[PDB]
Amino acid sequence: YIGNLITRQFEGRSNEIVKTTTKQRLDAYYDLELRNSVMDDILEMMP
Amino acid sequence: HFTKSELKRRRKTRKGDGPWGSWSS
Amino acid sequence: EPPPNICEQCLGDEANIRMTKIPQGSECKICTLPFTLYHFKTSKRSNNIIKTLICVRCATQRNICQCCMLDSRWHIPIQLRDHLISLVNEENVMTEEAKNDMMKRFLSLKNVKLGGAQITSDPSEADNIVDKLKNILLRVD
Amino acid sequence: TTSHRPQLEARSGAKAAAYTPTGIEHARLLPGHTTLKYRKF
Amino acid sequence: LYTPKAEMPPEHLRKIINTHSDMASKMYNTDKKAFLGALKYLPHAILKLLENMPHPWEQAKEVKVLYH
Amino acid sequence: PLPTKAEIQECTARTKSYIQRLVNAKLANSNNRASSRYVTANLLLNNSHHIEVVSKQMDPLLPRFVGKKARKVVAPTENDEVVPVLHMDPNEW
Amino acid sequence: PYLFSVSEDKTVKCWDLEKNQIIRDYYGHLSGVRTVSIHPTLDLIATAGRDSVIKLWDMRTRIPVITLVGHKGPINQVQCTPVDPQVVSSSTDATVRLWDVVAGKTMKVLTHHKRSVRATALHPKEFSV
Amino acid sequence: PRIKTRRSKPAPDGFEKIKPTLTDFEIQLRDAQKDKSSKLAAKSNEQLWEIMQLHHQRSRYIYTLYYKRKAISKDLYDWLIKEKYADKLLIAKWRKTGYEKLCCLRCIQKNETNNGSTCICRVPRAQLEEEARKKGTQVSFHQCVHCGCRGCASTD
Amino acid sequence: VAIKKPKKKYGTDIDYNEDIVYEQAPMPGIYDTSTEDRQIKKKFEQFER
Amino acid sequence: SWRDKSAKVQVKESELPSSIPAQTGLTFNIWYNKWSQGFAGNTRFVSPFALQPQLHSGKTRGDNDGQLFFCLFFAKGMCCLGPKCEYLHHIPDEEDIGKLALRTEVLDCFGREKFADYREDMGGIGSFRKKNKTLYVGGIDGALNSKHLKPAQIESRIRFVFSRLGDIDRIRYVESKNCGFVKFKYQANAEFAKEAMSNQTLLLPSDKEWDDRREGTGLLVKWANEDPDPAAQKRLQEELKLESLNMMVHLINNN
Amino acid sequence: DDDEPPLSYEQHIENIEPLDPINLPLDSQDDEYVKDWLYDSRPLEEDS
Amino acid sequence: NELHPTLPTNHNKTKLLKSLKNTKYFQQTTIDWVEAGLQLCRQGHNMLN
Amino acid sequence: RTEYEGYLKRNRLDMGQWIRYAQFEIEQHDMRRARSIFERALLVDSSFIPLWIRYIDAELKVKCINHARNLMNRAISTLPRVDKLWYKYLIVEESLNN
Ligand SMILES: [Zn+2]
Ligand SMILES: [Zn+2]
Ligand SMILES: [Zn+2]
Ligand SMILES: [Zn+2]
Ligand SMILES: [Zn+2]
Ligand SMILES: [Zn+2]
Repeated sequence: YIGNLITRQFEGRSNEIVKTTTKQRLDAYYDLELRNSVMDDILEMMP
Repeated sequence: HFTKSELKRRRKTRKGDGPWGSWSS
Repeated sequence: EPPPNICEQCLGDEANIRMTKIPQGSECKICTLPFTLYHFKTSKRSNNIIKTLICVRCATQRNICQCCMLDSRWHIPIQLRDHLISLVNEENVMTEEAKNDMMKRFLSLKNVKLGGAQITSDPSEADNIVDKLKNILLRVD
Repeated sequence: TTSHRPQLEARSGAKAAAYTPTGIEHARLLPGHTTLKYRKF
Repeated sequence: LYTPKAEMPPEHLRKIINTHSDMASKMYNTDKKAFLGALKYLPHAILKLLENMPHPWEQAKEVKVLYH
Repeated sequence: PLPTKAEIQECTARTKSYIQRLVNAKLANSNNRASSRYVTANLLLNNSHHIEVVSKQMDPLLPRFVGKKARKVVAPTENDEVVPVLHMDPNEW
Repeated sequence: PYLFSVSEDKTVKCWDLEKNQIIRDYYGHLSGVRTVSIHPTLDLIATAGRDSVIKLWDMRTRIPVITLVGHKGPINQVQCTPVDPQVVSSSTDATVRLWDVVAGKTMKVLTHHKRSVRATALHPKEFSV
Repeated sequence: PRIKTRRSKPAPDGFEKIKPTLTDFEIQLRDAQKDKSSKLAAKSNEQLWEIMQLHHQRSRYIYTLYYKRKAISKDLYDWLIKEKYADKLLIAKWRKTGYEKLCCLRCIQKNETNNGSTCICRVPRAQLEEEARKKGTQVSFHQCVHCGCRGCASTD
Repeated sequence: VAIKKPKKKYGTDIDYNEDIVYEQAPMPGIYDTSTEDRQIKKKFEQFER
Repeated sequence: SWRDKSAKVQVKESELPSSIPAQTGLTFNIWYNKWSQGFAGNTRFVSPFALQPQLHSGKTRGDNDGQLFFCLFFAKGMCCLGPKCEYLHHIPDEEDIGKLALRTEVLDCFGREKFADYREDMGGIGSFRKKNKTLYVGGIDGALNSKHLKPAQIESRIRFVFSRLGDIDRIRYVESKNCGFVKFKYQANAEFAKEAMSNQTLLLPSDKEWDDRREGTGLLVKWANEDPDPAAQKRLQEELKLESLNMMVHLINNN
Repeated sequence: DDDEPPLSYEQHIENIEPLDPINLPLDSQDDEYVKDWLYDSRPLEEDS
Repeated sequence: NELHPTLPTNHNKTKLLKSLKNTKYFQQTTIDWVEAGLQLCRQGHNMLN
Repeated sequence: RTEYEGYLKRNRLDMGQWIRYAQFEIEQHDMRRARSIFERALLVDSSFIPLWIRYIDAELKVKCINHARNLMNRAISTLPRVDKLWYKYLIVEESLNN
């Protein structure tokens, strides 16, 4: 715990933090994946 | 190289006694 | 990571040199990015420590020593080298340097030669430029 | 209001590939199941 | 090549601790970082101190210490 | 033909060596002292100058990598060669 | 005796088939993971998805040792092979890329497809895809 | 020296003859250990050098009493050692050929130097002088960093 | 007197005039451009003067 | 000559100023060593110390150790080590300029690392991309404690205080801006003079306010920008051509 | 007190003679074999 | 505690104090326990402050 | 420039904005900046034919015929199946009686 706190003091905070799929993000992430799939199918069927 | 008597002499030129005796003059 | 570009004049005439290598030991003066720092002394008793002030990438781009930023072949500053090449090529070659931190970082990642580093890195052209510069030298109260 | 937007494209991992990382130690990355299992024959 | 760790006089450590009361001078910039670096090991030092606590039959207790 | 077993073994050994090297680097540079348990000096400069390269004995209380920090970096794109798009080939949409 | 599974929830998981339980989790993809391929001779797994990169993970430590960057869009399928190109990937950018994993660069970019290359399949008896 | 408690045996016969000198050493150490607000790093180091010198001098005094002058009994010497008046490991080095004048143990800890060498203060001054005059420079070594030793080779 | 530059909101906040930010120079081709580069340079200098 | 005597202690160790600056806030921050929770208009102060070349110069340990770099505190007139100093205690001269030649490209005469870019205020160590030999002398008003003085007298005072710090190329006082430009023969002397004159006072013992010398804020000595004067610009181009001619001979000799 | 800075050992503690510890009075005969060393910090450490 | 044992790993390597003692940055001495405790108080106070 | 860069940073896929920013640099007579904008846009989407055509036209309008040639050769090498690029190169060289 303290090693991480002091690391943030000298090195700063990481810029590549990946947020996980928690209960509060489930609907938003589900929507993103659904829309991406629908879009892929439509764009590939269109000329 | 130096002789033992030369070492005794030079050793006695150090300003102060022991390891902390200075060589600066 | 390629070996450091340190010149003979910085290393000195001593028979053998002990060089300390520190990974990520410093921020490059030119590009602000971290690099493997190398520091050494001309002799074990000398009073000064010579450090690589710039990374191998910036040094390679500029064809200069990491410890003194002088040209690795002519051993003169970048500004004078680029002017000397400008006088013979008339192309008016120059090493432009970035001002913004993001641009400094971006520029240091390009696999290119800046200014006169093109001529001086290839020994053929460097010689083929020393010959041409000889013709300039001879000529109310 | 335009702040509410659909995603035009997803953020690429190529951006993070160029970033200089930090030394944070994550709990989930601590040593565990350190030995691999192998099949017979 | 190996030789045991040298026993320093206790006044040497005592003087270091005394001279780090006020770290106003710039010369302490590296020591200040060392202080932050020691914080992650402070629980260990606390354990070592507490486990060596003097028992009721001991008036005083000399302990060997390792100091930065 | 499928690659020969000798060719597969060569590639396997070379790639395994490289991956182990990367894993070792990741574990060795970690701040977790326990990581060190899972990890499996001469340089020639200019004409003939011989350099003895040695690692510094770092102070365990100080940051191990003075230059290490979180930095955002936009990298340039290396347009070294053109990649052709070989695409060889009424109102319902 | 392992099963690897990937989901839109961005996770990559290793299940011990002797216990039917998850034993390892590989964290790192920015978005949904679409495909996984197990290396035929190395204790390594390749995974890719909407973040347009291929991650190669050391099975034991769960470290993404190599990230293959090149695709200009979501990756639909990845295939591991025993020799160079050890990774083959197809993408929405309509290209198939053969990779040199040690160098981390593409050995070859195949651009003949006009549309998203959704599916790939290695031939089991010959070195073709 | 360690504080007197029930663990401490009475000072053996002859302690009162040497005690005034040991008390003077104690007073000097008692003042050197104080916080003196030294602004410069160099002066700060020189103040630790005073402590190392005093510790050496007190041990050297007791060492001279027992091994050279035989002015004190073994019971008193053993008590002085037990009570930390004298450093037994340093005295142990003074008893060895070529270490009769060793400033401190830290200066011979080869494992702690960058090059695996001893401290430069162990080199006989004549060898430094010969090297310097051959090189064409003055002798740049003045005081070592661990203690302010200016040279402690047995010949010097 | 110079015109006030906007205050930086963060350490890496870019000043887009100080350099050609993220410059992507055109890929070299088989045809020589030296004589038209000189002309463009001269025209740019002329316009700015 | 300074080489005939040992350096003199400029300020005794006990007389040095405490490392805690003047209070400008409610709380002293023990990390940054600066006052916090407050604000001030101008934090500068007149230097209580001043270098005296003829009086303070002399040999130090640096001369025997073969030291290359000059003492920063000597330049500021506040070195407490005197003859025991590790750094040189004298005005830089041609012999030392010659020995510094390989390091002066990236280090100033004090051994401090140069930067790629000048500070936005042009202060500090200076850039390694420019062999800048010219100093800007601002803050003349405060350096004179706001004493009304004629332009020629200001120029004469600047010439006196700076000419004693090395060979001068030229000096210009711009009354239109109440600022001065001092160009030195060697860059190391401009660096040394910059540190020596920074925050100093232009008053003299023949002035009324001599006893009030430390009331305001001192001289602001910084690096000079590129001179826009076409007359100077042309001689700068002629110096560049001379330097290139003098370098082509070395290139043809080496190769 | 929260405002009182930690005492300097060498100036305020090192010179004061320590008080008696908790030592139950042992009997000369019933505790003959233990009396001389029971309350030592590391009893019998020097007895080979 | 009896039902759920946690066996120690045989890898005795890299113990903290022995690792630190191997560096030149740590030295050893003998002091009273109360002095060591007061030092730890002052040191921890400096670290947190 | 700060405005245009802000919009392109938040949404790099706005090819129209990329073209407008490049044209803005053309109006500043700074062809090096304009060229850089076009190049960066080609980095985002090299398939957008209007971007290629606009870049080639920008090059020809300032009489930089060799830059335009290098660019038209890149265009046909990148998208050889797009007839518009071949016809552009053909009509340019035919206008020059080549
Ligand atoms: Zn760099
Ligand atoms: Zn060099
Ligand atoms: Zn010694
Ligand atoms: Zn010593
Ligand atoms: Zn020594
Ligand atoms: Zn000095």
